[PDB]
Amino acid sequence: VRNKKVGVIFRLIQLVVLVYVIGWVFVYEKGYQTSSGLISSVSVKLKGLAVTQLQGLGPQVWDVADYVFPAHGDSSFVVMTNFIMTPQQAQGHCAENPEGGICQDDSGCTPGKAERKAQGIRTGNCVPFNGTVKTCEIFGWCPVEVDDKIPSPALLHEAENFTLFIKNSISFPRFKVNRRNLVEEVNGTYMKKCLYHKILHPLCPVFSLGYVVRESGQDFRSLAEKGGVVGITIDWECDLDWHVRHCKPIYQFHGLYGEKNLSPGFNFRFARHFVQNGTNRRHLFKVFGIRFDILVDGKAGKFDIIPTMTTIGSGIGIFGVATVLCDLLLLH
Amino acid sequence: LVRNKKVGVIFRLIQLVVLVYVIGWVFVYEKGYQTSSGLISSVSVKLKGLAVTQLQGLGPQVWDVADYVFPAHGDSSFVVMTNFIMTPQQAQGHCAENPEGGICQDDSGCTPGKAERKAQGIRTGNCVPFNGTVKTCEIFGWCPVEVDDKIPSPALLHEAENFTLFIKNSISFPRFKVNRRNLVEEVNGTYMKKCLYHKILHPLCPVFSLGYVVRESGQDFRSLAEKGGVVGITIDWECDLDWHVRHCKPIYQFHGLYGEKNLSPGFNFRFARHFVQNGTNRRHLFKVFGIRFDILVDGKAGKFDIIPTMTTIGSGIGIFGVATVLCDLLLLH
Amino acid sequence: VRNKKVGVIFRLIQLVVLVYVIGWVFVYEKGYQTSSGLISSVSVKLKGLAVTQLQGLGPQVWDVADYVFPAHGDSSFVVMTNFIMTPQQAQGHCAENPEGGICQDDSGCTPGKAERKAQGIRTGNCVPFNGTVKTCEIFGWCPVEVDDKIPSPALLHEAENFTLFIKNSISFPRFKVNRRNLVEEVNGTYMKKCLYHKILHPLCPVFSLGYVVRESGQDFRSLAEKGGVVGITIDWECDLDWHVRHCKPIYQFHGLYGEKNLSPGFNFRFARHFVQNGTNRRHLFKVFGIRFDILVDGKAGKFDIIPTMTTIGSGIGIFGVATVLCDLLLLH
Ligand SMILES: Nc1ncnc2c1ncn2[C@@H]1O[C@H](COP(=O)(O)OP(=O)(O)OP(=O)(O)O)[C@@H](O)[C@H]1O
Ligand SMILES: Nc1ncnc2c1ncn2[C@@H]1O[C@H](COP(=O)(O)OP(=O)(O)OP(=O)(O)O)[C@@H](O)[C@H]1O
Ligand SMILES: Nc1ncnc2c1ncn2[C@@H]1O[C@H](COP(=O)(O)OP(=O)(O)OP(=O)(O)O)[C@@H](O)[C@H]1O
Ligand SMILES: Nc1cc(C(F)(F)F)cc(C(F)(F)F)c1
Ligand SMILES: [Ca+2]
Ligand SMILES: [Mg+2]
Ligand SMILES: [Mg+2]
Ligand SMILES: [Mg+2]
Repeated sequence: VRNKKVGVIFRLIQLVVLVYVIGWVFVYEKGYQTSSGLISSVSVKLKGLAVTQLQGLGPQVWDVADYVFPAHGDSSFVVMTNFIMTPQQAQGHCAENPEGGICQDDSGCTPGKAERKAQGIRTGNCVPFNGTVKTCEIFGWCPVEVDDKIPSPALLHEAENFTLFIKNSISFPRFKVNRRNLVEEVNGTYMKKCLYHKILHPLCPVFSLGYVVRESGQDFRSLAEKGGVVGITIDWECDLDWHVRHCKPIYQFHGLYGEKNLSPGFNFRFARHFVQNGTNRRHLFKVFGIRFDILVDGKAGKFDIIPTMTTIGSGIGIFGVATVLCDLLLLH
Repeated sequence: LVRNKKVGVIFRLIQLVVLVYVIGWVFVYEKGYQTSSGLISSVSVKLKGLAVTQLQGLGPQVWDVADYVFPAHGDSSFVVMTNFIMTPQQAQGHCAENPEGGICQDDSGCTPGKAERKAQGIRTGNCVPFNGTVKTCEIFGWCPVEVDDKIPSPALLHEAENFTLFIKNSISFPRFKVNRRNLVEEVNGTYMKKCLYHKILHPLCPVFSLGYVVRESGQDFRSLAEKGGVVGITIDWECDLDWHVRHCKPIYQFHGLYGEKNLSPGFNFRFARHFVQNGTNRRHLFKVFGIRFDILVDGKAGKFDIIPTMTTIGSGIGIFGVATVLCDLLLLH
Repeated sequence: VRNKKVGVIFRLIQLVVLVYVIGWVFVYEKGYQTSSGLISSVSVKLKGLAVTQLQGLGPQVWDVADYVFPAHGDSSFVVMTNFIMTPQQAQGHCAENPEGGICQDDSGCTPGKAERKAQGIRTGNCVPFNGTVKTCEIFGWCPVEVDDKIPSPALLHEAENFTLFIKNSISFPRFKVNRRNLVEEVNGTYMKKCLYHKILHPLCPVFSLGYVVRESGQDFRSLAEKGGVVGITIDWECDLDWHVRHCKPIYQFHGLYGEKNLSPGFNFRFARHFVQNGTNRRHLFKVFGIRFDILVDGKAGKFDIIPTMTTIGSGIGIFGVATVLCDLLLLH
């Protein structure tokens, strides 16, 4: 390389490369710290109550143990928003649902079980389901669940006021640091009366379900009418070089949905088996509820000698490479 | 200094090859001009089917969607009932324990307390004969102790290979703010009315046959349902957002998570349905051997961006210079 | 650059760079092995029994299907350690909990529902909860749960003898290799009588809950009194270049806890609905239990030729770069 008093033409390039190395690779990219993931655990608590007046059954009270189907508290929990109830289900021959099939004569139906959407073992006769249409007689739960009529006004429409408390405990084992979403800032008197907000209360662990649904980008009424999916993501990007107080979680609410023309909403059927008058019966509930999925992911970085030395060596190497490259480009 | 005296194309061809490699595998193949991110996915599983099991002494039992589905709400890890051992009318009262726990001919042999390993009840101290042949120790617990020695070889819920499964997978890339569902624009309502998933015939069908899934996982459905098994369905969403969003389609892959059948074969678990009958708190115990289906979704997106393109061009120029210098030094020794 | 009897000054640097390439880059970092992840499935089985004598209810036997709420078997499961029981809950008008509010006269309470911690629809009257304090009349579960007195002696304190058998089946699909925690070493007679230990029995699949809690860094009594979270991480770092017998899992126990002054432990509520004497009743249970979450992650490495050639090429390149750099640094 010719050095006939080139001047600052390459001396400035050297300084620029050095500044870039010491700023972006070392400080910006946090190259002087080792990073590790966390082990996380989420507990959910839904405080609320819903009094639903249902024709033929009277008032029904839904408490924390009622709308919460897991009833133990985990990441993927579902809060009841609407339900279709078919009680007093006993095992006996009965007329099947009109959606399964319509046979005016008993010769039309065949003894056996349907391959698609099996509702029961067909006896072989067609018993009129009502005065208009006739269905085939099958053995199974006698009161069939007719989901054709879905309640337009949400029965558990108060779910937008059911307070959701999320206790997220994370632990970095590489540095042996255990933290919880209940930061030192948050305390008892705060949790006595507080609601989470993006800017007002960014650390409140009490998330209003309505507020969460609104932040996810969905209307609470239309979603509760049929069902939906909301994902709460808890990030724990922190720097352990500072005090532990400066580490705070970040909550982000996403809405997982799709086209409302094909299978709109989230619905599932469950049963409550019991024994009444010496007979084994059950109450079938087809519930459309919102599925809240909690995903916690974070990373902690602490100062370490080996990564710092490795980054310094790589920076010196790339500085030399860039100097040689710029010299060759200037000299062509 | 590098000697340059009519070297020829010996190094020019090397430079051209390096430039092609930079503009190719580095840029086009590895998608160096696109930024990538993961998705937030949620799975909803719905089982459609019904099983009529004729049990001696209990009559016909109808297992519907709310019966074989134990979570009953829909989770990535869900178990479908395939066989069960039923013990009804369990009430709290002193009774003879299981012969597997312990055999004592005389009451002095048993000691009052609780067994340290595989505890079945608080030992009363007396040995009440479980039957005419063997004598077990009296313990205070559920009087009809469950005897799982005889597992039904013909699967009670053997019709599980025809039960349909609908999986609704909702993914969302927040970096690009794009939401997608496994129900692609191609899959329509009339299609979903009558459809079964297949590898080549129906690669986008969201309706899976449990028997077909078990066959694709690499296991026989009968032997699995007899004792239990684990099937993992992986949903991939590798897509490129540079094209139209319609071209983004999920990929379903089935795996069988099994082990040596000589030590603890299958998946079994005991659950109890409690109730009140005749003013007494009783329960029905079920030891169910079922298939555990674990739904795992993993995917990544890609969208054009300026900064990745610039840094890839920079790295390409940097390595093109280094490779040229290295080839020149190797040629000149 | 200048090459005139430079000596071994740069030859030693070249040799060191070559050793670094053929060593840490190739041997240590497994540059000749491609890596693949696994699909995992955890199955838990609890064995044990604990009779909890409760005043007014008699002996209560708790079996595997009782304290294990995820009876279907799940990685994230809760084991009942203490419970507050309120039996025979029927829907009707009753006095609310004194924690909600105290109104001496009926005019003090207002008809409707509470916004925070709703216990029931207020009827507008104040019926005395007892002889001392007076609360507002609400419609709901008549036996309101009074969780003020938490039993200091843990009812299910025998949870430290509840043997936990974990079956973790993993599969690497890229290499199509299936593995299970029941390794070839662990035989039937071994599983007949063994307890897991860090050094003594590092392969026994029977984990004692008390031992796990002790290894997590928490006392079992104080934790079971109010609840806790213990996470079991099962790693499967293996090298498929050797025989599959050498691949053994690694179990680690972490304790995910926080400040005990604000929301201590893990607690939830559930109910058992039934029909007695023609009336729909339930038994409410507020359970303080330990939450066990099983997280499984691993990596399998198999010899491949493409990563080997890539690492060889990168090593030759960085060796040439380091040679040029050291020569330029020596010649200034
Ligand atoms: N497991 C399944 N097997 C086959 N088809 C299914 C299954 N689950 C859903 N479907 C079909 O997809 C439609 C929409 O699915 P979705 O989960 O929204 O149920 P739905 O509309 O409430 O109907 P249903 O009450 O019959 O479950 C169903 O009406 C049915 O035609
Ligand atoms: N938590 C546990 N503590 C001790 N032994 C256990 C535990 N879980 C399973 N085992 C033992 O593992 C072996 C196989 O259990 P597996 O569940 O595969 O079969 P099983 O016949 O259903 O067992 P069991 O009748 O004891 O429930 C048996 O010896 C069983 O006692
Ligand atoms: N979803 C929620 N909405 C409002 N406050 C809540 C919620 N979950 C918990 N809290 C409050 O957090 C504090 C401690 O919560 P924790 O989960 O330990 O319940 P707790 O102390 O057993 O009380 P409770 O029996 O009322 O649930 C209490 O003040 C409690 O009322
Ligand atoms: N085994 C298990 C359990 C849950 C839970 F229901 F127990 F929380 C969730 C999951 C998830 F799908 F999230 F991975 C897995
Ligand atoms: Ca009952
Ligand atoms: Mg329908
Ligand atoms: Mg047994
Ligand atoms: Mg309270």
